[PDB]
Amino acid sequence: SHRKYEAPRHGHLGFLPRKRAASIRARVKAFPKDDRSKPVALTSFLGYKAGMTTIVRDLDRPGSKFHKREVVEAVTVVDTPPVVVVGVVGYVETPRGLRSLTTVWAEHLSDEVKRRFYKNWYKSKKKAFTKYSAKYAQDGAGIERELARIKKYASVVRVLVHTQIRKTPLAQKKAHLAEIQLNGGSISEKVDWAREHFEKTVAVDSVFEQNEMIDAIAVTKGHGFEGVTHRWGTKKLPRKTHRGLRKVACIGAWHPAHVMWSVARAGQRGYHSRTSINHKIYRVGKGDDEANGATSFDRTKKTITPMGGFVHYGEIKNDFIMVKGCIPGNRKRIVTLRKSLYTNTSRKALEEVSLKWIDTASKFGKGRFQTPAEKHAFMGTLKKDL
Amino acid sequence: TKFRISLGLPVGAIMNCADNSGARNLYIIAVKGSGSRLNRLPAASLGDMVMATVKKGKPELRKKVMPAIVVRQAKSWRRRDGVFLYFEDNAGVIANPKGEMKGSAITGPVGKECADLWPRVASNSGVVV
Amino acid sequence: MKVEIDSFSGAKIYPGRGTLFVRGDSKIFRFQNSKSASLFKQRKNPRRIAWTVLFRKHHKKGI
RNA sequence: UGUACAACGGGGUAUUGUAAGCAGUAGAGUAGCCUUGGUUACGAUCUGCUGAGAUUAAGCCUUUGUUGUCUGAUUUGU
RNA sequence: GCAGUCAAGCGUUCAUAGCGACAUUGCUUUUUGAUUCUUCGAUGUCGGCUCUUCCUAUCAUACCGAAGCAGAAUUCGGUAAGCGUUGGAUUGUUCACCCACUAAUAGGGAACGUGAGCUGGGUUUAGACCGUCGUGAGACAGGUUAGUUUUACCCUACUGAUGAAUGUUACCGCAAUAGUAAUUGAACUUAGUACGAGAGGAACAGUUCAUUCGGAUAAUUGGUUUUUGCGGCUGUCUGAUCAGGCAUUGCCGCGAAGCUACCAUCCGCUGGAUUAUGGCUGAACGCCUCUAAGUCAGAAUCCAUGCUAGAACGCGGUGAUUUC
RNA sequence: CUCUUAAGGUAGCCAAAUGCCUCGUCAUCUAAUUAGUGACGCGCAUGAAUGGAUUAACGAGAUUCCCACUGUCCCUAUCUA
RNA sequence: GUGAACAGCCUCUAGUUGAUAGAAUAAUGUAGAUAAGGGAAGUCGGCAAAAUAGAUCCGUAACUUCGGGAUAAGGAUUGGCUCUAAGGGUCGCGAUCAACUU
RNA sequence: UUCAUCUAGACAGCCGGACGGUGGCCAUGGAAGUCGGAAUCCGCUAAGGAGUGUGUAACAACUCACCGGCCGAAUGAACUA
Ligand SMILES: [K+]
Ligand SMILES: [K+]
Ligand SMILES: [K+]
Ligand SMILES: [Mg+2]
Ligand SMILES: [Mg+2]
Ligand SMILES: [Mg+2]
Ligand SMILES: [Mg+2]
Ligand SMILES: [Mg+2]
Ligand SMILES: [Mg+2]
Ligand SMILES: [Mg+2]
Ligand SMILES: [Mg+2]
Ligand SMILES: [Mg+2]
Ligand SMILES: [Mg+2]
Ligand SMILES: [Mg+2]
Ligand SMILES: [Mg+2]
Ligand SMILES: [Mg+2]
Ligand SMILES: [Mg+2]
Ligand SMILES: [Mg+2]
Ligand SMILES: [Mg+2]
Ligand SMILES: [Mg+2]
Ligand SMILES: [Mg+2]
Ligand SMILES: [Mg+2]
Ligand SMILES: [Mg+2]
Ligand SMILES: [Mg+2]
Ligand SMILES: [Mg+2]
Ligand SMILES: [Mg+2]
Ligand SMILES: [Mg+2]
Ligand SMILES: [Mg+2]
Ligand SMILES: [Mg+2]
Ligand SMILES: [Mg+2]
Ligand SMILES: [Mg+2]
Ligand SMILES: [Mg+2]
Ligand SMILES: [Mg+2]
Ligand SMILES: [Mg+2]
Ligand SMILES: [Mg+2]
Ligand SMILES: [Mg+2]
Ligand SMILES: [Mg+2]
Ligand SMILES: [Mg+2]
Ligand SMILES: [Mg+2]
Ligand SMILES: [Mg+2]
Ligand SMILES: [Mg+2]
Ligand SMILES: [Mg+2]
Ligand SMILES: [Mg+2]
Ligand SMILES: [Mg+2]
Repeated sequence: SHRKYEAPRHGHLGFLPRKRAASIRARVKAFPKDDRSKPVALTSFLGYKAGMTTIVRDLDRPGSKFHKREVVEAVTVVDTPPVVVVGVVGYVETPRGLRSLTTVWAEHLSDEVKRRFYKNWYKSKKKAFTKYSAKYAQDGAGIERELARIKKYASVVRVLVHTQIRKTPLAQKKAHLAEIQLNGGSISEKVDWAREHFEKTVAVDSVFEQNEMIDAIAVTKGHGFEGVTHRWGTKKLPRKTHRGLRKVACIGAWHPAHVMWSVARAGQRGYHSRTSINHKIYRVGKGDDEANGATSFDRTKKTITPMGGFVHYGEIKNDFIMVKGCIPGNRKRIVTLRKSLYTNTSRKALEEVSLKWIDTASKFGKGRFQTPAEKHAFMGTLKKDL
Repeated sequence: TKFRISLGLPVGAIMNCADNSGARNLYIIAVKGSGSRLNRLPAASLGDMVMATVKKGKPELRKKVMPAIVVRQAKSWRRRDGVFLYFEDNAGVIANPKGEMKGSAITGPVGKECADLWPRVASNSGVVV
Repeated sequence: MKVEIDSFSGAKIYPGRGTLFVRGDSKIFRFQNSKSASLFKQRKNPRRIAWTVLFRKHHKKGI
């Protein structure tokens, strides 16, 4: 008989299976549609989630109860040092989909990216790309032949880039290598851009700008095996329930005489690939710019790094992307920031945000001070120093 | 007309009557504008219009359903300027379905969101947040 | 943006931090954190709580 | 055999809330003593040194310091 | 229970806007019967809770046709199951009834779904009371009170998790197939406008929010405390002090980290093809006709975009491939 | 006045752990009450040691309401062994 | 020792240190806890839990078989320290001795 | 299948007319072939109905039946399965 009281199902069947992602770096499964009139540019970027903080800004939203008023907003900081271009892949269209025709690599690959090709780097003889780099012996005839093939074919061009983890506080030391689609016309010009940028760095400001809507693609934080109550949000069973209450009472009707795929079951929670869209960039800050965390309203000469450092991450010393709100993945995780797949004109996008103040109080507690100078000014002289 | 406020007054909550209508408290029996979800209690927040009964107060006010407006919450809610705030108690005022107050004065402070939402409450208010 | 003052401890409250309590008499109290909020709710005297600016002013600390 | 890693140590951050010890013409008083205008003993507590002391990565940040570590086993061929 | 046909009449006049007698044709198996085919070496007997899915005879939402459609409200009907369809008082209850919110509080199925999922209030052993009946033992589809709810470690299914074999190993990818998701309201404005004598009183576009749901996330706020981190306190023990033990985490305040909450914050895409329907041209049928050929637009529909998984017997590109 | 087999339900009590109809009717309690309580009583089928009515105190008995209280719930979260 | 106490908690004498262990810290459990705002809306039903709690002082209703109800209900206080007062024995007002309770 | 129309021009379309007496009488508040009531009057007739309807307070006026012109051979109705 019927359910006797209607209620929406628990969870989204489109995010199935709730299994562990096959990689710690979530795949970009779609790049922006290519507009072959614009200049050649990366469609995405690689960064590392540093942490969260809060900003204050005046809201520019006519008709709102908070128009021209100050609002406090959570922001996520993504450490984004320049990525190194080390390769270029050509993709030909086939009746079976896109197929990589060939890949041309840079002549010199740094140990950062060479470590990606090894499970035991320290005891290896580090032979990776040693025979390939000889293809640049005298004139690079083989390299130019492969690039000519990419131009003659390969309706889609993607560059191979890798992060510079040595510039992050992470202990990993093994770089993240990814394909980023080159948008901007003239497949020939895409290949020329890739070849010229071989062994060269691309900074995050050449890809993203202030107020832009971007998408964050990352593997969520892992939580291991989870019961249905927190994995799917099902109702806790009553206290009187024998055999436990963090369960789904009826996992199926008599017929079909099978548990169905749509029934909440205990299993892995977290560590899933997610692609969350429409996160507005609030800052495109630069590592070389001391007073990274300053605004035109604050002027306090401070970097984005909170007092004591980003908890479990470290200090931001590179270029960084501050997006509004939160993004999937935990701190220290590699994230991919990609340009929006559509042209959003909604007055939520297209809003020009100007930060008034960025919180740099310690996130290791109820941080009361923005700067060590401010802590000294409030507390006066202490016994050890100050 | 008002941003989301943390719901602090589920059905069955008794708040103090802040007006001078002769009611001493309001017993929430319903919340206007509330949605539906299995097992979920309708819950009021500051500025909400509720259906209530007077449990203690004038007998001509008791034993009947009447509209009321929550003017103090006591459950912490976050304003858009980042301020988490709360009152010392939960309090509402008796009104008609149009938002006009039955009484003519408010005792205690009134939430700014409720004051913006209901002008008659604002007109009869004293301190606003 | 404006920095408020903790009504119990005197600490600077930056936007979003702590809580705001509206007493029945319409008096507004600002707390930078749950520690000062809890001491206030416990009715402790800031002049007796030794790390507060009120205690330090009363005991001539820092000047 | 290194912008290497680790164990400690240092610094930052953070939590608590002012350590032990010493001292005081502080202390409700009580008891003694005599140069009866002060002394001795006891005394919760108070005050100062002292936002001190303690703890702080175990899934915090950092490190020009100290000490140490860095070739064991198995398997894989178109 | 639901739906047709005819059309005497109702509907001021008018059978068919909406209804509809006398008749009559059906469908359904969410009623109750009828039967006794299966089960009596046992298929766990009410209801509820929980949860998934399906049906459409659609309550709401989308788009429409009709009206005894001026507006508003409403009624009849079409495509439509994409999406939602509630909080409570009484009762074991299904049912019922009322309060109230709501866009709406539609009807159903899945062994009258669901007891090795619960619960056990009822029913349905044994105790007991009553009333009626009985000479009595006892009876009552009458009332009342108390009354053990057992087992999964197997197989499959489901959820997640490894994994031999493809020369080895490594990295970057493709995408068959499978899944898929957003939802609904309000306020402002349009506008006191269209419409209307008046009373009343819209809608498209725009704006700001909210509901229900979903996916994350922890800057902030709140919760959590074996950080047994700091402090406080009792009782006792270590001769006193200092510093500690024990009190099954002794208790209290605070408490970082981590986890976490519509109790917190963020985010939730745009193209095509269609349905009903309204049309174009246009014969059939020298006229007419949205239809027959051809064709335009068009729904919360569908398929894509997008999002998740990646075939462990689908595929590609690329690095290095063992001196002894 | 009778007749069935003697009498013909008195005092009380009640939709009561006894009332089918029945969720009786009225009042009250609630926003709303098949619950509770107070009434009513041609009471299917109440009733006098098959004891009737009432009763202070008592009760791991059955039941309703209220104050306090709370994770029973809204709506779950976290910690220890 | 605390305490009214053969209660609970700690200790002396005596006895024991025996329960298969090691490593991790997923879900679901069993046992023990906490929780913003609301406060029984959950449920057959407040089941479970919470709240209360010792002692001193104040105050205590209906009803009643006059015995109770009664710890009704409802209030306040409680540590530590330094003091004050009162409460005894024996010997011949004095001398001396002595223990706790208020 | 049956009944009809039809080169002595069938149905459709287009075009032209569609009268005189007579705006007939009766009246309708106002009817003028037609809200309307009886007769569907005679003549000229190819045809023209006191009109077929519309329109207008009525009108003025249209419009159709009807008749002609064109057209060229098929057409209409009721039934059966
Ligand atoms: K049987
Ligand atoms: K926390
Ligand atoms: K101790
Ligand atoms: Mg349903
Ligand atoms: Mg969640
Ligand atoms: Mg049980
Ligand atoms: Mg923090
Ligand atoms: Mg429920
Ligand atoms: Mg906290
Ligand atoms: Mg037979
Ligand atoms: Mg058998
Ligand atoms: Mg069996
Ligand atoms: Mg079975
Ligand atoms: Mg249908
Ligand atoms: Mg069944
Ligand atoms: Mg079963
Ligand atoms: Mg069972
Ligand atoms: Mg059952
Ligand atoms: Mg039972
Ligand atoms: Mg029995
Ligand atoms: Mg008998
Ligand atoms: Mg604790
Ligand atoms: Mg011991
Ligand atoms: Mg201890
Ligand atoms: Mg046409
Ligand atoms: Mg066609
Ligand atoms: Mg595969
Ligand atoms: Mg009688
Ligand atoms: Mg009776
Ligand atoms: Mg009664
Ligand atoms: Mg009740
Ligand atoms: Mg007798
Ligand atoms: Mg009897
Ligand atoms: Mg007894
Ligand atoms: Mg004693
Ligand atoms: Mg609580
Ligand atoms: Mg509380
Ligand atoms: Mg309460
Ligand atoms: Mg209830
Ligand atoms: Mg209920
Ligand atoms: Mg009940
Ligand atoms: Mg209990
Ligand atoms: Mg008492
Ligand atoms: Mg009593």
